[PDB]
Amino acid sequence: TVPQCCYGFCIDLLIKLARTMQFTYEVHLVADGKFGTQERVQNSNKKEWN
Amino acid sequence: SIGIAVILVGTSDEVAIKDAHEKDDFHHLSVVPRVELVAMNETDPKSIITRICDLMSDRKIQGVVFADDTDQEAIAQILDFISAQTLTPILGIHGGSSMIMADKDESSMFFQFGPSIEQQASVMLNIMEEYDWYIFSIVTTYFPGYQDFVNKIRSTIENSFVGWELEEVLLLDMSLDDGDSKIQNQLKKLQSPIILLYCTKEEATYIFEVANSVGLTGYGYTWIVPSLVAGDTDTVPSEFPTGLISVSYDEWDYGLPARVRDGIAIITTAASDMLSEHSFIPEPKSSCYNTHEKRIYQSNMLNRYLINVTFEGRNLSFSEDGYQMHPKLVIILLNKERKWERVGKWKDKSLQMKYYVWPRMDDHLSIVTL
Amino acid sequence: IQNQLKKLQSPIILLYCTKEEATYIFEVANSVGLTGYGYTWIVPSLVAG
Amino acid sequence: KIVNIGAVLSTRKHEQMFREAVNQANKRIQLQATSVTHKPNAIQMALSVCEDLISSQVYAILVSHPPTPNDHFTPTPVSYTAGFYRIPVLGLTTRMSIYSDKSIHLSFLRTVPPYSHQSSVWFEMMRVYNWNHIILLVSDDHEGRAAQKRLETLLEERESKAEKVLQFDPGTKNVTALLMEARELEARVIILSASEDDAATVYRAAAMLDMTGSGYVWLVGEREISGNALRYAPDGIIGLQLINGKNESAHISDAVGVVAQAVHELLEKENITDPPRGCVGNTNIWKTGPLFKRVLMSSKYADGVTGRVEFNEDGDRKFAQYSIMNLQNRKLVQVGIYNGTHVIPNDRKIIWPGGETEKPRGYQMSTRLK
Repeated sequence: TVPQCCYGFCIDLLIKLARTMQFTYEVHLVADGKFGTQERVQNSNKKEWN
Repeated sequence: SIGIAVILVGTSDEVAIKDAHEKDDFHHLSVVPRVELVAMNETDPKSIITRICDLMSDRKIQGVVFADDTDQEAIAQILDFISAQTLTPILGIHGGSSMIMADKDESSMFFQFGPSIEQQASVMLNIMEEYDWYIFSIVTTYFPGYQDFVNKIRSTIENSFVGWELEEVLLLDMSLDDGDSKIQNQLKKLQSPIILLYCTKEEATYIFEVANSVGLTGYGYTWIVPSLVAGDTDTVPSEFPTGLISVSYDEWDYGLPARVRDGIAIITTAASDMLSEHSFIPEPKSSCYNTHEKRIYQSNMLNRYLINVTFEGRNLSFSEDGYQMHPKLVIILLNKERKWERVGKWKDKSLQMKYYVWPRMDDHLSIVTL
Repeated sequence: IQNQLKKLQSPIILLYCTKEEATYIFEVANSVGLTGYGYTWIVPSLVAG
Repeated sequence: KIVNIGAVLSTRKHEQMFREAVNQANKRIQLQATSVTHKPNAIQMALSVCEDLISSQVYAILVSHPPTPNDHFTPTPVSYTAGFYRIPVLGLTTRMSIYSDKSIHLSFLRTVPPYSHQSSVWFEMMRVYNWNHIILLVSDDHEGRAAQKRLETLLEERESKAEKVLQFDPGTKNVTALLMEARELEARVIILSASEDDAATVYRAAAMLDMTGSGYVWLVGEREISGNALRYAPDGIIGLQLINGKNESAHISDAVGVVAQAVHELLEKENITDPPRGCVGNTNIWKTGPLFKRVLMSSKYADGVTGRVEFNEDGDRKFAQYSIMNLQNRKLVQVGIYNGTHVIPNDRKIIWPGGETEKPRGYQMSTRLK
């Protein structure tokens, strides 16, 4: 993992919410790089989100 | 030169068992285990324990496997207790010792051949999927094993990619006084075409009588029961509905002497492999009285190594709970006359039916298409 | 009669008989159990008297 | 007719006291007294129990705890010996949670509160203290698993999920990983339920990580308070203690009265058969075993010397008394008593962990989010 920069609509809304509610946050991207789906494959007998 | 004993109960072909034991060859393992065929009656469990202690103290006996023609689980429980106390390895070929107990002892060394609670549920689910069934019900008595099996089946069906429809679950208790009216009123709420029952013989008979009194047990009813609901296929209570489907152990095709010889050979091979690898053979004072100080020599290595054995191109590895990994099961069906007929056999999670079209018991028309 | 009465599935049922017959039908319905909440019975003027 | 009773216990002075009590209660159908000592082995104890049952032909056997610290193997032998003939057995000082399932122990009665009630007591204490976030830390064991299941059931009854559950291995030398994983939460109510050996290590690891200061609440049981855990126990810890758990002569009178009531209520039934004296001769199941057990289970006691005596579903003695102790200045003192319905505190003061006189909130507000 390497440090990068982040800005945009979501970052602006996050800053607005942080200034409104006065809390702290640590933004970081997802390693999978995807939204997610329902992994209900019966091969592993387990179901969980990714 | 390990001492292996064999005990029989009731009437049995002792000559065939002796021939099968003598025909065993273990030259590669170099175990050279001796055979000791002893006959015993069904007098009491204390006499059996005394005979087992005498056989163990006779000539460096480190193992014994017995079979009984009865069906009471008390003998199997006493055998498991004796094996846990003496810390000796004991196995059950068939009969009363073949019963699978619910909660086994932690510091015990026992192994039996048979299916588990989850295996029967998996076989039932596979049979239902093969029979194009997509709906079922849950009904069990106040027994803890039935509730555990129902919970396991629910957990297995929850993480299923295919669809499933569960109507409701019934946990009525038949031990209450004058509670038959409430049970009969609650049984009318069932609407699915398939219902699962897991209870004792008397409880199953009472449930069948209640269903017959209700009237929803003739045509649009399908009842599935476990292997413990029937017990004896020769005897029928004449109160169960026709067409009941239940699983059972493969006993008509499996031979008792051949299976006993195979188990003895596998045990001898495992003992030889353990003595060759760990270079430690447990040979303590095989006595009955004053067995508290006999636990100085730990025998956990023999128990840990007995869960991995193979011989004659067969897999006999057990599990952590004391059940076989790949058991032998069969399917039974109810005909017009009171009898049990073999429908299909399952092995290694592979079903094998003897008919492409299931017998339904004018409707059922045949339509041709191109 | 008790077995045939279980085939009823509608929420409303009409009864037209005598007093003793109506009482017997009500007893059979109470024994069956489908007469507490999801049952509606309609009787004529000759059933009460 | 004449019907004798059986028992097996140590401390022959207590045996003579129980014999005198039985002789006094016989004046209230003739009963006799027959008791023996305990052997240093399980097979010898089973043989002695079988000999006593064959000589006396009694229908009930009373078992108590031996002088050993575990006092768990002695109860399994008598139970396994009585299960062969379906003879009921009543326990006096049986507190192990392993002897709870009806599969292992078919006919077994207790006279004290099992470890399953500890979860309900902790839930009641948390509800009285207005708490909603607790952490359940239990070791991998049968009693620990039963307590965790009871706590999960009590939490799901009120529709409240657990904050975080951590399980450890029995006998783990290093437990800092579990403490570090638990210290990364927002809850402050830490519940511990394990053996006295691991309790000292758990308290040491908690004190090393500065997790026993202000704002933390420790809820333990009787097993974590006794033993060598008091040497390294932290101040402000609230534990539990049985009122009449140490005493054994008070419950003996209630057990004898219950046995006499059951024998009086069972002798007035038809098709009654006494226990056969052929312990080594016959191995049949007495038909009067299940009926007598069912009659004794519902035999509610009106009044006794240790409060109301009742029987739960799975053979448990409910309506127990607990003493809420408190470790203040290296001295244990009671502060309240829970009489089943609720716990009424005394006029004494309680000192929470860290020296804070005010009651802690037991919760935190996380300010760093991801």
